[PDB]
Amino acid sequence: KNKDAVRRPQADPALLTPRSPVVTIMGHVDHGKTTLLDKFRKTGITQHIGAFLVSLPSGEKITFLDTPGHAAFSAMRARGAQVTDIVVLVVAADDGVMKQTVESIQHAKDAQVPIILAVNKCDKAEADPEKVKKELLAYDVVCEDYGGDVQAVPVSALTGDNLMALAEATVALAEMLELKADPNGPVEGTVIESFTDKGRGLVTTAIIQRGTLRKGSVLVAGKCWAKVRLMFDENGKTIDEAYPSMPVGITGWRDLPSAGEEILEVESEPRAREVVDWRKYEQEQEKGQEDLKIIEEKRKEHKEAHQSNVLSVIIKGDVDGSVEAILNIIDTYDASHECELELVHFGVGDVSANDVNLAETFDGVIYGFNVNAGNVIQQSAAKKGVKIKLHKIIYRLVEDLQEELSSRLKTSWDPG
Amino acid sequence: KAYRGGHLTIRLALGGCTNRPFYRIVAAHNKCPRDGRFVEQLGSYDPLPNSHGEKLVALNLDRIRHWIGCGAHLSKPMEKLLGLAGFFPLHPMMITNAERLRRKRAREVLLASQK
Amino acid sequence: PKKPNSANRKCCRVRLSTGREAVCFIPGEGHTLQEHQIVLVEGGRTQDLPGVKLTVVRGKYDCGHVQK
RNA sequence: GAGGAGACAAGUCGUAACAUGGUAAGUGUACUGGAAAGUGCACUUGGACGAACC
RNA sequence: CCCCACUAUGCUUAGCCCUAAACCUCAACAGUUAAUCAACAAAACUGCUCGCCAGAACACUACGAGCCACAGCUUAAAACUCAAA
RNA sequence: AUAGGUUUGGUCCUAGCCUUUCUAUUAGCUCUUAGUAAGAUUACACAUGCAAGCAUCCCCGUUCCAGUGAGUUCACCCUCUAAAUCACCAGAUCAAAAGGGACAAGCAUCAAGCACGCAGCAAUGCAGCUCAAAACGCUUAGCCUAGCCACACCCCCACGGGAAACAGCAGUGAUUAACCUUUAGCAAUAAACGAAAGUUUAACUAAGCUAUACUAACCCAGGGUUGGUCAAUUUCGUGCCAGCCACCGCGGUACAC
Ligand SMILES: Nc1nc2c(ncn2[C@@H]2O[C@H](COP(=O)(O)OP(=O)(O)OP(=O)(O)O)[C@@H](O)[C@H]2O)c(=O)[nH]1
Ligand SMILES: [Mg+2]
Ligand SMILES: [Mg+2]
Ligand SMILES: [Mg+2]
Ligand SMILES: [Mg+2]
Ligand SMILES: [Mg+2]
Ligand SMILES: [Mg+2]
Ligand SMILES: [Mg+2]
Ligand SMILES: [Mg+2]
Ligand SMILES: [Mg+2]
Ligand SMILES: [Mg+2]
Ligand SMILES: [Mg+2]
Ligand SMILES: [Mg+2]
Ligand SMILES: [Mg+2]
Ligand SMILES: [Mg+2]
Ligand SMILES: [Mg+2]
Ligand SMILES: [Mg+2]
Ligand SMILES: [Mg+2]
Ligand SMILES: [Mg+2]
Repeated sequence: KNKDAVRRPQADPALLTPRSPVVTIMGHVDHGKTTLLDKFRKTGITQHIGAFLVSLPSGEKITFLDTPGHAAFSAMRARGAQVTDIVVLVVAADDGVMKQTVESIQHAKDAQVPIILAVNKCDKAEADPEKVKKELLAYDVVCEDYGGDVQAVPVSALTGDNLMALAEATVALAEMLELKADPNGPVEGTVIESFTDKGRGLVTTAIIQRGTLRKGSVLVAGKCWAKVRLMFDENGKTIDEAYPSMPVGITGWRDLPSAGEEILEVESEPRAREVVDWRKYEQEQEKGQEDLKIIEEKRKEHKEAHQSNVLSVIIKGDVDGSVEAILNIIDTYDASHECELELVHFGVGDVSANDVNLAETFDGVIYGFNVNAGNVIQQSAAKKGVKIKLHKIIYRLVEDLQEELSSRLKTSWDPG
Repeated sequence: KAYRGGHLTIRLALGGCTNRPFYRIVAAHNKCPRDGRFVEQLGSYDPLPNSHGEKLVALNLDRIRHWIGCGAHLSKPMEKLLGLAGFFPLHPMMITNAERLRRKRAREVLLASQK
Repeated sequence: PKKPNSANRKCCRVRLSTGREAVCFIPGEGHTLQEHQIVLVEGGRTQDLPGVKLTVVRGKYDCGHVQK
């Protein structure tokens, strides 16, 4: 019997009510997206997709999703594009249209989200917004300058010039889009990030899309369920409600949902547990079919018959998105012939005795991305010969991983 | 557990199950837990009306007197139970609560008559 | 298995939570227990195997049930 | 590191034990030997001496 | 294994060593032959006492301890293993 | 135990092992309702919120309740006698410190401990005391459950130091096979306070979650097993392979997969 909880059918026109817009600031590394966000909020590498509910001088409220620009966080950029409904791409005319700029453009095309170009660093010399628009013409972003629909705004995030025009354009495009959602009924949303706080347990920063979330609701997402225990803002102050298009951190998660997973409100805890059991059973059936094919191959082989340079790595991250990014970087390994890379265990949270034990068992190395390892863990690692490597930057960690691969050998694997 | 200070008190220890209260009149050290160690069980009290519309109270009057002599205090509910039993004078708060109830019902009746 | 029984019993060397390394017999027709996978192991010696004194509990952690 | 035990388990050299096991077996001890084991001294029957005379 | 030669040794003295199938494999003391008694062996028991035993093997073992003992003796386990011995 | 299966070519004896029974934890598969009972694996680390006030100022309480089981013969009996209650005293109740007795488990491959005694007013003198009827020593354990003992982050203690304390309730990270709400009210009982109306209380009460259990219902049943011990198999497929078993065992063209 199918017990899955599915998204409610599209909202009725009468039930629809105006809601705020969701804007993602995409772009390639160090094009001032962070500076623009800081200026808009009135407050050097981005590594987390951050949701902020900003209030404009007009009194409107807009949810900004600041995404990393580094090539590694393609998953983060894709998730931001999918969840958002407007993409305020930021491009530095001095640098010009780049690979990640085109990647963001393609993600916007997939998501079917209106794109607004913001020329950053327009104050600096050699800034050529006209050339930027020309180049975008090839990538199909036809700016209104060259007989198009895309609005291009010259700005200088550092000097805060024309940001008022950018905000006005964003508000106008939002009004044109006419975004609305049902504020009542079971809640629906998407997980923007998930992590483990030593105080608050498993937390998920999500963005509501329908209904209103409140303490005591039962949510289900992926193979996870929760009884909403604490809803908090970016600054942690508790909020009694989370209307559609509101970024909220939700505690009370029994299991840590995967980033980007859909969150749906169900009637009760037993119903949520039934849904989770059904989803786990579905995953089990899929994996069982795969294993059945493999086992049938092996058994045919057996019936007919009857007739080293290896690096084991544990990955520990501060957030599930970070862990996934490191996992993708690892999977981009291609030089298995000269040295093999094996991923013993990946997880979110500070280096734990279990991680140390796995490292000892497999002669592995623990790579902690934005995580700590208490003195007890350090002493145990020294005692057992494990090596812990705590890195705060993705490319620094990747460099260290490459160095270890070469030590095992330089490594032919180029992360790209 | 060596308790500093304290003094014997004749009080009601709540036994029974949920939604089903029942009391054991026990002369116990005041600092001891409510339902814990007690010097002597001086009686019992079933606050729920039985098949005959009665709240059975049993008071081991002899030992109650002996403990009052030996210097045990009385919790307010126990004092009110004894006052109802006539072993003690009616408690001043029982009398005052009776008068408050009389006045409350009088107000209710007056308003019902007016409306 | 020891004589007279003849077979190729599937077993796996696992480092238990207690830090000990033991051999667990994998029941069922077919498995997919690869290296680094986490399993649950209970008692009950496999009679025909000397020294294999444990069994992987099917359906728990990374050991899926037996495919029909 | 190496030893010891056990198990698994087909081989190599012998046939030490179980029949008087082809030198009866064994206990203690000593020397000797691929290897079981051999021999020396005392001890045991958990061997026999065939049970009238011949 | 059979034959020959010869040594330690068997002997005496003074010390050590303290082991045997050191077994009559049947503990000491007192008592009974009555209602028998797995098998075999050297019939069955009663009372009292001390010592000893508690599946096999690991094990006349390792460790610890004691000893004139230095390849030793006494005491003596455990882990893994088996459904038997 | 009312016992059963198992040594063997077979019998008898001894003997271990396992089965049958009842609980509890965990796991697999599955699950409708209501009432009640019980509910971290860890003396490892803790975000957050609350958990002690009362009261005409002083006093009194926060030393209680609540918690955990690290440690562990401080619990029980007697002698004496503190503190506290009996509005003051009275002796009565309650019960400390002290003194006497009793008081867990295994290891003797822990057999010697090394001052462990006595007398004297004192000076000092005697050289004694415990122990194979288990001294001394190591390891383990909370216990004798109306409840009791012990601990309160560690240094036994806690001036001092290490350091910044949930073994209070809710909750969290780590850890484990083990995983309850970041509820409501002091209406009831208990406690503190007050002369009192009364105030406070994560004690407690009433709820929340969990087949862990008991009860009751259900007009929607799953789990396990079917060679013997042990209730119960039809046809196929495989063919000493796949596989199964608590013990004996089965699988070489199967009532055991
Ligand atoms: N001159 C100038 N510099 C600017 C302007 N806006 C931003 N910047 C700077 O340009 C850089 C932009 O990089 P960020 O936005 O901080 O980071 P990022 O884009 O995520 O890049 P990574 O995090 O490295 O992937 C920073 O040094 C900004 O301070 C601007 O208008 N003018
Ligand atoms: Mg940036
Ligand atoms: Mg022979
Ligand atoms: Mg011979
Ligand atoms: Mg001989
Ligand atoms: Mg010779
Ligand atoms: Mg003799
Ligand atoms: Mg000997
Ligand atoms: Mg020896
Ligand atoms: Mg020795
Ligand atoms: Mg269950
Ligand atoms: Mg303990
Ligand atoms: Mg020893
Ligand atoms: Mg603590
Ligand atoms: Mg202390
Ligand atoms: Mg707590
Ligand atoms: Mg947790
Ligand atoms: Mg449990
Ligand atoms: Mg057949």
